[PDB]
Amino acid sequence: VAKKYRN
Amino acid sequence: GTVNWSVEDIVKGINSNNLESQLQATQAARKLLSREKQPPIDNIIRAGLIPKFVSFLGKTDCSPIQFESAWALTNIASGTSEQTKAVVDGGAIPAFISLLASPHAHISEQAVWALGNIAGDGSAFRDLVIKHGAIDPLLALLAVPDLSTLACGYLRNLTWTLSNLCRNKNPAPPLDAVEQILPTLVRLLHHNDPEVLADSCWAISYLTDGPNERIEMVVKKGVVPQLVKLLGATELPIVTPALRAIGNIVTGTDEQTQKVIDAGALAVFPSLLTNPKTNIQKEATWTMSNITAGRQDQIQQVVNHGLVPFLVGVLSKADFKTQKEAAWAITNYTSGGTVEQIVYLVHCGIIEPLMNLLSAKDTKIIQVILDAISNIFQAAEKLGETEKLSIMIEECGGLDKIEALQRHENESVYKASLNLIEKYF
Repeated sequence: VAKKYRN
Repeated sequence: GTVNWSVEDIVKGINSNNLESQLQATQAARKLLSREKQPPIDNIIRAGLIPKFVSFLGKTDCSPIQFESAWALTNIASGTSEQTKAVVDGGAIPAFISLLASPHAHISEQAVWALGNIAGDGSAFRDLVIKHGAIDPLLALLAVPDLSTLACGYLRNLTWTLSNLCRNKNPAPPLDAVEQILPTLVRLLHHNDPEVLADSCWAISYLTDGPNERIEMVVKKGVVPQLVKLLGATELPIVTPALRAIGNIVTGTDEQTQKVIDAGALAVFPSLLTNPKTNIQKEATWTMSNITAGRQDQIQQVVNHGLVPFLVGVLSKADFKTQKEAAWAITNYTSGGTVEQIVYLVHCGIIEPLMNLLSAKDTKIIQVILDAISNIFQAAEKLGETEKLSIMIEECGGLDKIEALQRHENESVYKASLNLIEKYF
């Protein structure tokens, strides 16, 4: 994945 | 307190004249935007919040609101291109770059993360982050005597962001940025954490996905032996990018390929060509095809390492895409190899599975295999052994297949067949 969401 | 607010309440708090009220509302926004499902990113964009988050990044006097707003924007920037674009359009890039210097580790880490999502969107945003001067302060965060003293999550985020600065093509990253980044990446590639290693290998794989000059700039750094070593790792998330990088390198010149062989790579191929992960066998076989496309002394090394029986194995039985790579590896070996290397191939049993694959509905692989057979017939000629081979092809039912192919759609295909048919059959 090029982008990462912070949970 | 800040759990489950509506957007309208968040808007109300952010517009109040009260920094604490703005801080609580921003944190509420950060909470909406970090929930497990369907975060309301577009609703937050439409309420006009991005410009307020961005100016809160600049509140040096209130570090908690810098953090909340950075985290909110990171998550917006993590979504579609249009969503990342809205973050950028709000001026986030220079504001995040200024947070890289924050004395608060959790805040510069959030800025690193945000910049990775931005650069990760594609080449234009990546290069815009680089123009805004992101690389120097990113690299200063890693300028320590020993990477082991950095918090683990923090180093992982830096590594992943640097790899997004290395990623994508059309165009590839500016040559000077790549030169600036590379010594730090080489250092990360010797670090002991598996996620740092995986992402360092991915960055190296992007940098070697290009013309020979790009490959050379990586190979000149001396990383090939470390890559071959990671090629042996037990962690699949490290093996996959290590092998992609090694595969990219062997599409370069024969001298670049020789560095991969000199480093011991071939000794890992027996396991890679039998790896239970389909994608690893496929890319190992692709890698082999770009080595059998090399010089005769490189083909010889594939032979000496016992790898021809492994090619015969993948041709005999593998996922179809791996088999197509094996067919390529064989056609390459046969156009470049000596007569004796070609004779060896037949003695390892290449003929029967080559022929079995003539029944595939893929015109390319059929073309590739007839080229190979023609090559092998050419070798047999020099030995006056064409008849021995014709029979071998007969007995395993290859003749039937070639005949049929005369009646095939494609031009090379039915053309290639009639020639062998009329030349040796």
